[PDB]
Amino acid sequence: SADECYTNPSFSIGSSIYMFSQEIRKTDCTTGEILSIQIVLGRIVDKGQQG
Amino acid sequence: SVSIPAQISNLQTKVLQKLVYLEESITKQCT
Amino acid sequence: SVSIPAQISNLQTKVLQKLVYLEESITKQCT
Repeated sequence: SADECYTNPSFSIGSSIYMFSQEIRKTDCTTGEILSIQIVLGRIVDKGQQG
Repeated sequence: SVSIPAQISNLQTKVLQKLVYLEESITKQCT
Repeated sequence: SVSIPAQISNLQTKVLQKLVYLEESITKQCT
């Protein structure tokens, strides 16, 4: 969506799990409406890639 | 469909070339 | 996403280091 802006990321790594959070604002990215706040929990793994 | 196939194919490549080095190493060292 | 990738990466590690020991073994034994 071109009318959606992802900002104010927050990222932290624990022992194997990570927490990630992002805000979605409407258009302005600074003073625009908050449409949602999304939090993701997951792990850091080796998938056969370089990193 | 994508990620696992990639992980396995990378394994195959790495192992086979290591085996190649051993084959050459034996020939050179044991002659 | 988690368990299988772990199983394969562990396989890769074990095999590669065994191949390393063989490489050294050949060099030492055949000289």
